[PDB]
Amino acid sequence: EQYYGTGRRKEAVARVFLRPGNGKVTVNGQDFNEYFQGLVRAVAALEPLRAVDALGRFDAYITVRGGGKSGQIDAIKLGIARALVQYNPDYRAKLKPLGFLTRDARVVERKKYGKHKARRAPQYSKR
Amino acid sequence: ARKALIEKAKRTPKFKVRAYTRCVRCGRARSVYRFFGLCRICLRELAHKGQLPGVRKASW
Amino acid sequence: GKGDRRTRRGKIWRGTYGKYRPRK
Amino acid sequence: KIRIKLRGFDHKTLDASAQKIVEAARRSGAQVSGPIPLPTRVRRFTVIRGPFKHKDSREHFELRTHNRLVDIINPNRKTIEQLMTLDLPTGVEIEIKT
Amino acid sequence: ARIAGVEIPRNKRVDVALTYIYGIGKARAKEALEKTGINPATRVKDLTEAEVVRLREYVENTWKLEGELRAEVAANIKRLMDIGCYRGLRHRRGLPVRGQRTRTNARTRKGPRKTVAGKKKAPRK
Amino acid sequence: PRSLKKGVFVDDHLLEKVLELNAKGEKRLIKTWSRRSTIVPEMVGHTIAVYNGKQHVPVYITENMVGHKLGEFAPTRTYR
Amino acid sequence: ARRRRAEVRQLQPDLVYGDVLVTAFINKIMRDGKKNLAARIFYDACKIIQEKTGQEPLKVFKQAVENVKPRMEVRSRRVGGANYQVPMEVSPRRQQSLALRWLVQAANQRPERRAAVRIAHELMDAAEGKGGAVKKKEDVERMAEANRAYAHYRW
RNA sequence: CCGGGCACUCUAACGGGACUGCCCGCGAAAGCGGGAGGAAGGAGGGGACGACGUCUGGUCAGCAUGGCCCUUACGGCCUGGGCGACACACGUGCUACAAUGCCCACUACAAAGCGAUGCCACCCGGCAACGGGGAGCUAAUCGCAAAAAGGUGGGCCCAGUUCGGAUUGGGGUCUGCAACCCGACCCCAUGAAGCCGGAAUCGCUAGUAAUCGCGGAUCAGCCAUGCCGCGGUGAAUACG
Ligand SMILES: [K+]
Ligand SMILES: [K+]
Ligand SMILES: [K+]
Ligand SMILES: [K+]
Ligand SMILES: [K+]
Ligand SMILES: [K+]
Ligand SMILES: [Mg+2]
Ligand SMILES: [Mg+2]
Ligand SMILES: [Mg+2]
Ligand SMILES: [Mg+2]
Ligand SMILES: [Mg+2]
Ligand SMILES: [Mg+2]
Ligand SMILES: [Mg+2]
Ligand SMILES: [Mg+2]
Ligand SMILES: [Mg+2]
Ligand SMILES: [Mg+2]
Ligand SMILES: [Mg+2]
Ligand SMILES: [Mg+2]
Ligand SMILES: [Mg+2]
Ligand SMILES: [Mg+2]
Ligand SMILES: [Mg+2]
Ligand SMILES: [Mg+2]
Ligand SMILES: [Mg+2]
Ligand SMILES: [Mg+2]
Ligand SMILES: [Mg+2]
Ligand SMILES: [Mg+2]
Ligand SMILES: [Mg+2]
Ligand SMILES: [Mg+2]
Ligand SMILES: [Mg+2]
Ligand SMILES: [Zn+2]
Repeated sequence: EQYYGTGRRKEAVARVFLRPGNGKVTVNGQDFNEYFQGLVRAVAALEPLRAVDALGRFDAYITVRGGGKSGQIDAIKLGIARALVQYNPDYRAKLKPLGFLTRDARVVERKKYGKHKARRAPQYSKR
Repeated sequence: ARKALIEKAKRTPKFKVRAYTRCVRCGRARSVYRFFGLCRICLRELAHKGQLPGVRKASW
Repeated sequence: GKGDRRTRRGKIWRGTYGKYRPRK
Repeated sequence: KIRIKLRGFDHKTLDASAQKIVEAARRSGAQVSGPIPLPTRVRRFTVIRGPFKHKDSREHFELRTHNRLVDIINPNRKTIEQLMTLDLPTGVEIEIKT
Repeated sequence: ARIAGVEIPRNKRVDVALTYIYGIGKARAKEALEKTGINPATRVKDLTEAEVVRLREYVENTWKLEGELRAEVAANIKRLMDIGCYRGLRHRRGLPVRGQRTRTNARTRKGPRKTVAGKKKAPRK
Repeated sequence: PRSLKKGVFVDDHLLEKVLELNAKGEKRLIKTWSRRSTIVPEMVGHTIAVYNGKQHVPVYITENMVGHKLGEFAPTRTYR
Repeated sequence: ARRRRAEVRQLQPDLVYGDVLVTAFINKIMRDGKKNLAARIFYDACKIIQEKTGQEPLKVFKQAVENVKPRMEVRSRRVGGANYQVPMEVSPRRQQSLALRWLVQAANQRPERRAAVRIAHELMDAAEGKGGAVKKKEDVERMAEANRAYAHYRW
């Protein structure tokens, strides 16, 4: 009937509901290539399917909010991977290697004082 | 904080403009936060003593 | 660029609005 | 249906004394909208450690205001009893409407 | 073709071209081609003798340009100086005239940098 | 590209003092400490000594000087 | 790297040729982190390698990278008296890093007015033995071998 | 959007979990290498935190304090000027020199913050700054608000230019008793140097550098391109 895995990346949350069908993916209404397109990246978000060999079997209603598109592109990579787990759990044994199930902890490092950008330190002369 | 200068307290400055803030605790003119009435130094000292309610050492 | 007072970026950077950067 | 809002600097002087104005309403009124969180209003103060120059030291200070809701559906005149004047928080402030 | 004063723009957008005119900026250009129904995008060399006229007609009479403007500007500055105005004295010895710091910078108004001898014994760093 | 708005300013110490010198003559010299006051018609002809932060400078006023502030004719800094 | 041996980074294979080497080149072409604009460029240029060649762009690309790889390069080393330019083998990894860095560099030295054209023509010219990059590769190789006299400073 | 419901996102509070426990190898042990499971390992990533001591280090102009000195003035009030001076020299930065670009239009994803004589929706006049009117907001319920880079379309066509916005002329808005000295801002005109920088020299090892914009503190206003923060996009390289 339905399947749903969350998925987050660099402060981006993606709701991914996979439902048997053609394979036409929606995102905040707009078509997949409507919320993206112009972003050579995007194509990768649907890599979870391609790996397990889905695509032609699932449709997908997706919600996306928080951060930036390339981030969203990655949160969605988890949704389509976590929801795809509820479907068949024997899939986890195929996404582990690919790592599509791993949440990407990499985030913006805090801006420290004395510095200009957390690490970028001001320059000096000494003469 | 020279004394003849802590005259600031003057609801009658003559012109709202000349009305500058000062440190409630030291008289310090510069770096006088508004939420406390204190200056940048006093604010740190007291916060350390715990006398500034809620005020805590922020880290993230 | 960001230095041109009479341009979009010019206004963004200078944080203002006007003929060259209308308040919508 | 009484809108309740609990603000404070302590996340226990509220979160806790926010169940007293819920339990003392579970058996005297409706079911209550339970205690509702609400984001915090963190005010930061960044100051220079030393009293003269050395402007690259700083040290940070925050004064975060926590918030709570509650909301008692059905203005139960029987709930107004347990409540009214029976609590223990000293560092709290209440704002409530109908 | 030749418009306002002895100047002649060429082989490139009329708006862009009109820019080579003295008192004509990029705004005055958009307006002239506007209040003269000429497509700004047309390459001057592809203008109608009729358009060139309607264009010349406007610009010529509607704004002060070329020699005319310079004579005015030159005239205003002269006045500032003649009346002992402070803003005038700045012009008197080419120094910033709009409340700008002169300890450093002010090179455009001062021109080439005329270095001299100085005290290097003290770290002027 | 100067400005002031819609209500030109002028200190009344002389605003009326000057006009009074017109009510019965013109007089000679004047001493002000308001280099911030705009110059208006009724001043032309007069001779006001503006303070340059140190002294009172004899500033003769002409028609082509209206609009300018008095300070603009009393230079504060002494250079080379 | 004083303590460790510094492991190498792994890059997500290409969203097209599904090749890592391509992404490497993409990143070298990148600038100010505009990876999108960067990716476009390689692709457009990647197309231009056709309708100019009946061959696949990837085969062209991968062989250009090859002719630009230096097999020897001269490195410094003070030996009491001055510095002796010592020739020596170039590691398999530096070869790649150098090759790609050089392509983007030569490419951007070309006169072609727009990016994709430049990468494209440099890719091509390189593939057949000519072009800025290959020149560099040969000046380097010529540097080494031109200092055979200091070969005994192995290291 | 309303009924509606708290599964999801989220908000904020408690708690779970990682310990070389778990498997092969080396080892006397500690621990090292590798894998499995797992969102995460081996200090997971970033902070707060910086010993005995050193430098007769910095500050008596934050405050405190011994001594010393002035007490119709080394105290005090005020108006004005000065701290904004300019032959020169250095530091830190900003914007650039452009086509991986600039412009115009249209269209899309953020986080953290601030808001009562305060943020100001929406409306009208103005090219605009802004002015008049005025809804909501004790602010996860309204406002600052647009995020920008990005995507789409069109333009420019290699030129000191549709690059770059210095300088100067004119007109005007606004805060404030008052913008000459000495404010920011809009609009017209002007349109400088600059074609990527000698010797020399600085930062950075990953979501970092680089790049993009956003908020705040102080504050009437502002000379912030500064400072303390936020998130978008997102590298190269490390033999040694
Ligand atoms: K430093
Ligand atoms: K730039
Ligand atoms: K110049
Ligand atoms: K940690
Ligand atoms: K000492
Ligand atoms: K350079
Ligand atoms: Mg950043
Ligand atoms: Mg004292
Ligand atoms: Mg003030
Ligand atoms: Mg103050
Ligand atoms: Mg420009
Ligand atoms: Mg612009
Ligand atoms: Mg012109
Ligand atoms: Mg000056
Ligand atoms: Mg062990
Ligand atoms: Mg053993
Ligand atoms: Mg410790
Ligand atoms: Mg000492
Ligand atoms: Mg000293
Ligand atoms: Mg100073
Ligand atoms: Mg510099
Ligand atoms: Mg209008
Ligand atoms: Mg275009
Ligand atoms: Mg130009
Ligand atoms: Mg050029
Ligand atoms: Mg540096
Ligand atoms: Mg401010
Ligand atoms: Mg200034
Ligand atoms: Mg700012
Ligand atoms: Zn104080």
